[PDB]
Amino acid sequence: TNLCPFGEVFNATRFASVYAWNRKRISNCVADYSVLYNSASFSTFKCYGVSPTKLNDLCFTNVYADSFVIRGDEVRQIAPGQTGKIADYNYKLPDDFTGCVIAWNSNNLDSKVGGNYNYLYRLFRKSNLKPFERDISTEIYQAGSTPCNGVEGFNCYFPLQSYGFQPTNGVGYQPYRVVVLSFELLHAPATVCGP
Amino acid sequence: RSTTEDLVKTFLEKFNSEAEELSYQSSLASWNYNTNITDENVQKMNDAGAKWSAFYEEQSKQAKTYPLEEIQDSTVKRQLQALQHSGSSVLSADKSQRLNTILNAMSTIYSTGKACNPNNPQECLLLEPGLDDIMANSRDYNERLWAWEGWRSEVGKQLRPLYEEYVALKNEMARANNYEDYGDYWRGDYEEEWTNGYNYSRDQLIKDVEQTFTQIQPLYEHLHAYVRAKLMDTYPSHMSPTGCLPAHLLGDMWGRFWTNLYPLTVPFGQKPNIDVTDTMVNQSWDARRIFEEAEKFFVSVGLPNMTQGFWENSMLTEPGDSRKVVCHPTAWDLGKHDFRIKMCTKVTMDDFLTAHHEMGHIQYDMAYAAQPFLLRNGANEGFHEAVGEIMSLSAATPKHLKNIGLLPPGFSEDNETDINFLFKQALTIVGTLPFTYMLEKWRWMVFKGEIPKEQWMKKWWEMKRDLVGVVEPLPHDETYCDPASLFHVANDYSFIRYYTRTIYQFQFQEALCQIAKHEGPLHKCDISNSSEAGQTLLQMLKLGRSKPWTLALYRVVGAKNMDVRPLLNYFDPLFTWLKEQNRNSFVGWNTDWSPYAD
Ligand SMILES: *[C@@H]1O[C@H](CO)[C@@H](O)[C@H](O)[C@H]1NC(C)=O
Ligand SMILES: [Zn+2]
Repeated sequence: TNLCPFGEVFNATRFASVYAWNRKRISNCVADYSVLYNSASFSTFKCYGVSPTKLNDLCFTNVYADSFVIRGDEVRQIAPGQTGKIADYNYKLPDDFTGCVIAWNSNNLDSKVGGNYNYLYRLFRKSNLKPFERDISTEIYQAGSTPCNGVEGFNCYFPLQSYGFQPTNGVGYQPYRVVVLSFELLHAPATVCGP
Repeated sequence: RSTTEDLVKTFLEKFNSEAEELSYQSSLASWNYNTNITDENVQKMNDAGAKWSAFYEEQSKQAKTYPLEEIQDSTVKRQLQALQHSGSSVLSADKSQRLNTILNAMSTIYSTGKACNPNNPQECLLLEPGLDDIMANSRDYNERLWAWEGWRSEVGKQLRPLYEEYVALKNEMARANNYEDYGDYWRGDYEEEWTNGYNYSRDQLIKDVEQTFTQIQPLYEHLHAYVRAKLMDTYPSHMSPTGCLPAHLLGDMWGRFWTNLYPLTVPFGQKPNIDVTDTMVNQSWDARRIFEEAEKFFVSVGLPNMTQGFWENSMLTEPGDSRKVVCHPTAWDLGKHDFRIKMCTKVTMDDFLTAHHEMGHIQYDMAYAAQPFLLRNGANEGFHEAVGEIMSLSAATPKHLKNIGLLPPGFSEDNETDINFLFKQALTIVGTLPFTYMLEKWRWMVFKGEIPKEQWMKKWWEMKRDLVGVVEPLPHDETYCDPASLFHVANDYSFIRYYTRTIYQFQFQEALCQIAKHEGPLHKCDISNSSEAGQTLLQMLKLGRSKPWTLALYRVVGAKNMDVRPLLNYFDPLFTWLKEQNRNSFVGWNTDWSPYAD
């Protein structure tokens, strides 16, 4: 009757960039996970903290779905303790991560002949991101001590780089829509539990 | 505040992100042109190519703003040093455009030169396929003579004034790059200066190429003598049993390979070589199965399978559509883990063997795909072809062909077939080593200024007689540029890679076969179904340019430097046969004799 809008999340016509990943709070609904783990369309279902079994006995206040597109080679970086450009500069998962990371190749959707550069990743940052932190700042990155004055010169680099996504790239350099389900519990009454 | 090692790392990360995309567009555009020859694709390839070329020069100029000595990371320094190679940029704008005018003029002369038959006036022929057919199949002394002399009179004389200006500008470019000369610049491909215990010098290359050449002379002397004795039957006159070999009478136009002398000089002509072409067509083999069986070869030794994108994107056969494709067998590392092979694969044994060769290039490309963008190459300029060449060695052996059912189970190898096989390998492998050594020795000294311009052709033909046992059919009077008649000399290509690769080739094979527990002659070895051999080779393949070639070579063969004993061991059954066949023949040559002396 009242199903959660997981279709509007997984089957969304367009995903956000990894640096500006879109977060949705799925609540006030009944979630059906049968079409998730029993579906062969997902090339990655590495779930951390909790397992798909023994799921009906847990209550979570809200469900957070972090949707973004990254390279296939960078799918391994969406995991606690990982190191890389995506892990440190774009999207960092907490070490105490409780949720399932769902990824699947989107070469048919997110790759075009000639390149699809609508997805950008923060190539440079002054420090590593905090867990679940989103950084949309787009100021010129200073490598050395020479000021940049808002224009990119030498040792002055624009922090955002655009993914080149062609359908002919190798499976490592291919778009992978990653949906990270984060389950949060607090002192709330926890209306949404799941029978 | 921040070390210069961090600045170059950040510079490399910015470079790598944009180099990956721009090179891929250049690589993808070049692939589209190579798999579809249309005028629009040429402009698309050039615009994509020029954008990548312009970007690289901009980054190279910025890379030279960082001090190279103030770097402690070996991996980072190799990337910056590769990027800091200014090249012809150091020349003035006046000279730089003049140099490119000279280089393009020589390439156009070489690709549009036409030697003309003196007897038939309107019989001018291009090198390919016109003069190459004459120099590879004809057995007439005069027919091979005018084609040989015509190519050097018509084209070499048009390259002599250009080559003299070419030498002066390339030396000025090299001396601007703090090199002794342009030859020293070319020897920098083998130089390793930062890994203690594996350092290699540009001068050490001369001392090592010379050392290996003095060890192949006795093998080459008997091969030279046996070929000369057999060529006496084909050419009773115009040759001397104690003299040298006329230059035109060799396998091809320059004598680079003796492979086309196999019919004239075959040891046992009554017993043919192993040819599985007929069996493949009788077993319903297609281009897909050739690359599938080639893939099975690398899986048996433990190398990874071909990617799914490889099968979807590669042009493994000539299309049935009307699109024009030049299908010289090449392996493509476009970028973004996009590995493709384009080949007009027919159902033949040669296409079966080169499928393992080209897939050997792809397996090399797949291995160092995890290396940074600037470190995705072979250990040196001779490693990439050495790895591909040893794949055809194992595939062509009767042991391998019997396992894949291309030979009858009861097929028995003959001793007079191993001799015929080894002799045909010596024509290509051993017949080219003196030629390759002499040509690079000449250019190194010409660039060094040891050969004055009034003695270029005087020392070219005195070294071709002393080192190669090859004598000019007709005298030349310094108005020629005989070396410039070759592709790699007119088109600015280093030629020593064809020498070191041959040494690396059998050095790899000898080591891999010992790991494969091969018992018997080395030329009978097949590393198939030997995961130990494949994993040891894969260790060097994954290195790319991250490590010096001296360190990469040692990880496979256990020897830091080039060793030619593995090459001598490969032809040892033939060398024993050659020395027994040369008991009643004179081994060696005298420089005094020339075809035109009388
Ligand atoms: C997305 O759509 C497919 C088919 O349209 C469906 O099988 C799948 O369940 C949908 N995703 C979700 C999360 O419902
Ligand atoms: Zn090759």
